[PDB]
Amino acid sequence: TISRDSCPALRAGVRLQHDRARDQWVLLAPERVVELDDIALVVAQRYDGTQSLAQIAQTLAAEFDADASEIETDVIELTTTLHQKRLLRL
Amino acid sequence: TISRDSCPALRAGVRLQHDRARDQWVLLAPERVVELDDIALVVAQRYDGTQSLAQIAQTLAAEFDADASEIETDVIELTTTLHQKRLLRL
Repeated sequence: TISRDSCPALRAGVRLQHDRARDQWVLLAPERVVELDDIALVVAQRYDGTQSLAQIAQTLAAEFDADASEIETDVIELTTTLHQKRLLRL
Repeated sequence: TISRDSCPALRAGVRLQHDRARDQWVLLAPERVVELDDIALVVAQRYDGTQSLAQIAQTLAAEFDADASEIETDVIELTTTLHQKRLLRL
């Protein structure tokens, strides 16, 4: 966590900018790349802000003749990672 | 938190891309803008991956003839927010 003992540095590509037109200063964060492999590729495509992870897992497990409990764990794990990376709307 | 009941959607600008050259699929996250105002502007400039938040607060409070306890709270609050946004290296 962040405490008084933290010694931060801005990450690479994160730069300070004076947005004169809007009379404000901002930090510009660079575009990011997140690798998706195998089933994660399908899950990312299946997100639609409606279906739940449970539904997504049930659908995929049935489509791939895979175990639903296992797929649900994988779907939740992936979503947690993508959520941590600020890539999702819940 | 993320559970089986979550119904995610990819955020705007987050798109799926087939990086054929690297034989992988990825999610491309768009550049982001984070507003910094008043003392937060100075704090962001003071980060150097060496000085601690305690040191940064002590320095700034002395420079601005402000109360150090108050400034330390503000510095920690800001850093926590920037850390949550994945903008810092600790």
